[PDB]
Amino acid sequence: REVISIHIGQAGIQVGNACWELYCLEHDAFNTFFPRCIFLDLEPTVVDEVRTGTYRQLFHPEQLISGKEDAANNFARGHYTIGKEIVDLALDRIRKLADNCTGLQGFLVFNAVGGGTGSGLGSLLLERLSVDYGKKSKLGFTVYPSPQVSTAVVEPYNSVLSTHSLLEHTDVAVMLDNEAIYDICRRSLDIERPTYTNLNRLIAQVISSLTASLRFDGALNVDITEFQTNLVPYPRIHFMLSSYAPIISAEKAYHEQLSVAEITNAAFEPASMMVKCDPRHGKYMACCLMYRGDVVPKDVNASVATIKTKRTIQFVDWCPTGFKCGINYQPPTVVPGGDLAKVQRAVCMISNSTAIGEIFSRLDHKFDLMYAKRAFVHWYVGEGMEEGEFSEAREDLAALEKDFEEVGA
Amino acid sequence: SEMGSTLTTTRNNMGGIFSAKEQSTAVQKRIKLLENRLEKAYVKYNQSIT
Amino acid sequence: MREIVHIQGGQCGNQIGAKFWEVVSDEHGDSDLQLERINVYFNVPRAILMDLEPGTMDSVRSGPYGQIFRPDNFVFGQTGAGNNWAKGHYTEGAELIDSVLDVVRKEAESCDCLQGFQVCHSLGGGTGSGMGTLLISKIREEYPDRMMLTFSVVPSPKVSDTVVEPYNATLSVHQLVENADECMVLDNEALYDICFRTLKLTTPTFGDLNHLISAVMSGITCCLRFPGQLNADLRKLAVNLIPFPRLHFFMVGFTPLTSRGSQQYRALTVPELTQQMWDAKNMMCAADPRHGRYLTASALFRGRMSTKEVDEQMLNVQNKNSSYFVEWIPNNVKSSVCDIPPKGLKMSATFIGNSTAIQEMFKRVSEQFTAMFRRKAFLHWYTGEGMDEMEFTEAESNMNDLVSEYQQYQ
Amino acid sequence: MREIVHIQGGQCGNQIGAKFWEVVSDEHGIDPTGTYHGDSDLQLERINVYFNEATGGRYVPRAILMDLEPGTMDSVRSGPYGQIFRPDNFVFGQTGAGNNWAKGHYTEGAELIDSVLDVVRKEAESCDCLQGFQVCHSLGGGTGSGMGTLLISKIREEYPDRMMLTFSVVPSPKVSDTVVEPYNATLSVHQLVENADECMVLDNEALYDICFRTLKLTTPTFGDLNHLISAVMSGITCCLRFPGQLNADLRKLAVNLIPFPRLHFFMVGFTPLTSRGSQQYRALTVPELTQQMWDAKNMMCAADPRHGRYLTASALFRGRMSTKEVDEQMLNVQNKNSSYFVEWIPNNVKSSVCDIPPKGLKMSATFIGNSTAIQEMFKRVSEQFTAMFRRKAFLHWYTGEGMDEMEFTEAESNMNDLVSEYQQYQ
Amino acid sequence: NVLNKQRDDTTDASRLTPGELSEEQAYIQQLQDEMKQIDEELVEAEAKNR
Ligand SMILES: Nc1nc2c(ncn2[C@@H]2O[C@H](COP(=O)(O)OP(=O)(O)OP(=O)(O)O)[C@@H](O)[C@H]2O)c(=O)[nH]1
Ligand SMILES: Nc1nc2c(ncn2[C@@H]2O[C@H](COP(=O)(O)OP(=O)(O)O)[C@@H](O)[C@H]2O)c(=O)[nH]1
Ligand SMILES: Nc1nc2c(ncn2[C@@H]2O[C@H](COP(=O)(O)OP(=O)(O)O)[C@@H](O)[C@H]2O)c(=O)[nH]1
Ligand SMILES: [Mg+2]
Repeated sequence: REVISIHIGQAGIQVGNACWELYCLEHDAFNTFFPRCIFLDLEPTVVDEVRTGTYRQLFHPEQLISGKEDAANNFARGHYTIGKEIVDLALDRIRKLADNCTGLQGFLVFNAVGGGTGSGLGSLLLERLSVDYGKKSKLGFTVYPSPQVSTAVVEPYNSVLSTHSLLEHTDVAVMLDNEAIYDICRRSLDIERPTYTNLNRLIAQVISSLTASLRFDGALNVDITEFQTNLVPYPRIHFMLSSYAPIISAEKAYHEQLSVAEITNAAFEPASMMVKCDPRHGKYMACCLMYRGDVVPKDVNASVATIKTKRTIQFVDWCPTGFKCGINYQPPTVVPGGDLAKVQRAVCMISNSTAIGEIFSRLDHKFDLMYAKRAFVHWYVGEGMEEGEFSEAREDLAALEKDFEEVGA
Repeated sequence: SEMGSTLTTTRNNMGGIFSAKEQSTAVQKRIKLLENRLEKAYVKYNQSIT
Repeated sequence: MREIVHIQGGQCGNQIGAKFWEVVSDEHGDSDLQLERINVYFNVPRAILMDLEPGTMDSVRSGPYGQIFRPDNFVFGQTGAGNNWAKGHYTEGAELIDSVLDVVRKEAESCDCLQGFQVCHSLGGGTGSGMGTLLISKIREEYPDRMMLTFSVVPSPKVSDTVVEPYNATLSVHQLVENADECMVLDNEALYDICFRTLKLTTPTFGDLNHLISAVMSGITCCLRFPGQLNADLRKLAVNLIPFPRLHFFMVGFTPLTSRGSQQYRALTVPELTQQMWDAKNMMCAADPRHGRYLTASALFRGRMSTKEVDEQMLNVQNKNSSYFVEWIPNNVKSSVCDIPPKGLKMSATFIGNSTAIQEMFKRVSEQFTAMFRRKAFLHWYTGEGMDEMEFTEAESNMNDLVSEYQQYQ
Repeated sequence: MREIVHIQGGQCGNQIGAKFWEVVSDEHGIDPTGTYHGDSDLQLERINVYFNEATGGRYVPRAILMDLEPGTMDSVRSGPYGQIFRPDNFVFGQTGAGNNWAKGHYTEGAELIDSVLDVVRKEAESCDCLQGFQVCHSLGGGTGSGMGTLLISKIREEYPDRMMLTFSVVPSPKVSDTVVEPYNATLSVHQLVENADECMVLDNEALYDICFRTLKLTTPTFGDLNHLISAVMSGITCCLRFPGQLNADLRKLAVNLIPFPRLHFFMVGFTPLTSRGSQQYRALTVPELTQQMWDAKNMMCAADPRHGRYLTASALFRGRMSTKEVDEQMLNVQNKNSSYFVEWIPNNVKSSVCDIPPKGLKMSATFIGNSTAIQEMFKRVSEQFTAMFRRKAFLHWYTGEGMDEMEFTEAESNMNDLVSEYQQYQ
Repeated sequence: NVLNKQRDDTTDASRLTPGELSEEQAYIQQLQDEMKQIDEELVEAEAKNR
């Protein structure tokens, strides 16, 4: 059993540069990863940093795909003009990666929707993967732009135009912001001046905690097909809040008494979500709890009972059994230079609720304001688009808002 | 200011944070006690019958 | 001579059965009485492991008593169910069950006179419940005149592992009510509560629960493997406990169960076994029997005991609690005695009670099922695989008329 | 044969009973690990009154420990003969009463006594023919007074045709540990007058003066007081465990000693009690035993019977003795001091003999006198209770928990009619 | 921003307020009735025995 990982863009392969560092440091159990990867980007600067880095010999030279020139924060450019010449080479490699494989669980894609490469050719890669395989799962861990913290200007245009394909192509989509992670590193990790490297290190922790069930034998294992049923009650509602516990420094960890009861609680407070949204406004549709390390089924069982009996958070009226647990034996590993201390046990929670319906509504106004005056539209239209797909992507998010409001009732 | 006042009066009206769980757990335990008592009374009656 | 073949399905079934073959192998070993009655479980054990995830099979060969199974009996898929009953019953079963039927037929015809088959599985998972369910159906149409046992764990809202537990439980019981001869209903809530109260464990991992279920399974088939003052095989108990052909869901208890701190402070007598046996806090199901009546009851005893004490004690427990038993059946209790105790004890006991309080669980699940099925949550992962809408309606109907006949006879 | 279960409540009850099971086990020859090592057959034939053979010579005491604090229970299993009790018999709360009788009778009682009753019910049906129940508790504490009180009331409603003993220490103004002692005493006794079959009045003053003058001890810790109380309790039940020339069970003494149904509070003494300087200089005769027995200072209650008259009196003698000496001694001590005995009952003293002494002594005795002087204690606490209640001091933990004003008025009224009916029958 | 923070806290406080449990109070009431029925049932049976 193996699962291969695709990384797109400046954000994608930097996340991968930390994720693969953790995989090699963690390791027959290796068979699911050893790498079965592909980096691809339009700007050669970040890929060729890997080609000369410490992991020169680790990656086969062909694997590291690199175009000639960047899409430059332009969804249309990275989806219609420049994507068309590189995407064919990428997926015609990924095929022979799958032919190397025999028991493919799925693919997992890493991209940020704000940019052009992460968004544009992300969706383009996804569309040819869906028509080629269809049944095989493709987990997409995307990075959406934050409400108030922002680096680009045209990112609302990109985020809406990317989402229109992220609905019906990916199977399980995990949101991740930058402000929420910045807040996590500021609050729990007490790092007052964080950079992208620290963000990517703890993103890898989440990925590792949800594939450790395939790699190592636990008391209750869970495959990628399991998330497919247990968390998405409707074919078009797959957008997951993420959380992790205990995110804790090296000194505080020894002082505190980490156990199963309190980390099940800590994984539920909005002070520890990976996406800037308040689930107090929403109702939980389903929850999924990956437990790693020193876990007996009793205290995880007792912990979900206390959550259900609390009234600070509510569930939908549909699910009395609104949980999916999972226990694995091997504890989480640490990276030298990393900030997370060694813990006997950790919890990665992936939920689904209606709080996500707020982020789309928040997104709508920013896109709406700019589009009404036709700001920046001339860049995308001359690239090959029209006014049709702007308006039609707009009404797709309008439908999604009504959808969440209907299901939440 | 008006919202703050409503917050304080609602805060006093909940009767504390831990209040809801105690009242809930007390009535549940009360359910168990009546069930236990009912069994012993049944036993006496059926013993009397024989 | 009389034969019981073993089938283990799913992760739950495999780990329970591994502990089960540990205790039976240890039971059959000084005494020559142990050698005369090993054909019932041996030829290597007469077992068939069956799953879809290789981790469970590797986990079986890793642990001790894992090198005694015949590798040909490891009939086994590769893709996995994913807690999808439709996958466990329509897609993945369709190519693995043919193989299991080959090996089961070889293990059945290897012996002379079958007594029955013995299946251990779950009702919440997909590859355990669904495939084992389809397996049971294939077995019933080929061998109709043979016995059948299914130790099935039922999910509770208090022990809620997965989200689609009701969708699987309701469908699974829809097949059990026609296929299996009788079933012994188990659950994890009662098991965890038993290890808290009576056993007083602080860290009850699955090894302990599986050890408890194993003691029950060893206890029900002791009469075949050992001589007794009053013998009762599987067919004898079935006719004494089942008044109507669809009323065959039982609750189980095992005795004696005491914490290791109090093992030497207690006495071991038949009155002392009966007080703990009829204790409502000692059932291994979350169905309080004092919420209804008993149709019938059975107690299987092991050890050198005076039969008079057995009969007079059972008469006492029927006279004292006279409201909890059915009226149109006097002397509701069947009893049996075997002379060989389990290893480490002097005198043991096994209780099987067919009560009408079990209708609480079936009704207790239907409201969760109706909650989800009203607005069609999680339905497409079952529908798009081959199931249609009328299957859930049929499953719901059988749940409703089942609790009605318990309510009727109650 | 006839069986008595043991119930210990609160800190005072738990520690009293710990020394009790040690002394009893020594009498029957059971080592602290719980196995039999005796020699005579007379020890093995009557251990069913207090123990149950478990498996392979394991004899466990038929006792139930019950309180509200973990410190007492842990202090039981720590000391020797602490490993003999069955751990299931440790019915046990966690929060505590805090010397608040309402918390012991209305707040915390409602969640523990049901559990206590399950263990007590199991110990009653574990035996065949109950002789009675045996409860050791205090009257000034909360968890001993209130908890044990409600237990006594419920038990008498379940098994009414069975005997019942309550060994209770009472508070006195000179030995005053708690501040709300009168509130606890008068309400507790108000329940004992209508529930208990017969009660044995104890108090700490008498225990202190016994260890001062008679025993002549220098550092009398609570272990010695509990040692004294245990000898008396073993004496009241020696008739059930050993044969003798004149046996007297619990029912025989109660029906013979209690002339009127509400007047069942007794004064106790024990003989012999001698210091190590005089244990050599003494003799062991029935008259020597009798005068030290009927002595005023030797009463194990601080209520001098010579301030009043005796209604009935009882003697339980242990050891090889001649019954003529028994009967003639009771007749002589009644003829010289003729005014101290009630008149409209001739032969106010019942006596019995058992042929097995306590280990280490040649001949002992135990006195149980139902005198009329006990009304002093009821007035001594009644006036303190009325003094406090007429200004409602310390009342809000009582009235805020569930009591009303009429309960205290009921307590005074029942208090006042009992001291008035003692005054009539004297 | 501070108004929204305060408003969420009020909504949380209103959610926490203990609410009467209808499905459980009626159970308690029904249990007491059966208990009282058995007491009167018991006294007639004791009369029969004498
Ligand atoms: N978490 C995380 N996010 C990143 C990182 N680098 C870039 N991003 C996000 O990526 C978004 C912009 O896309 P980029 O990845 O930088 O660039 P791109 O996606 O390759 O698109 P082009 O600039 O056209 O090549 C920004 O909003 C950042 O939030 C990173 O190292 N870690
Ligand atoms: N007693 C016991 N129960 C188990 C064990 N393993 C799993 N379970 C129960 O099985 C249910 C999940 O079964 P599952 O693994 O999905 O079955 P499968 O997927 O069909 O093989 C849960 O409710 C668990 O409580 C075990 O070793 N012992
Ligand atoms: N004989 C004896 N009396 C004690 C002992 N400990 C406390 N007491 C008495 O108990 C009274 C206080 O009662 P308390 O121990 O608080 O009772 P409880 O709280 O209900 O268990 C005091 O008047 C003491 O004289 C002891 O070890 N031996
Ligand atoms: Mg870029």
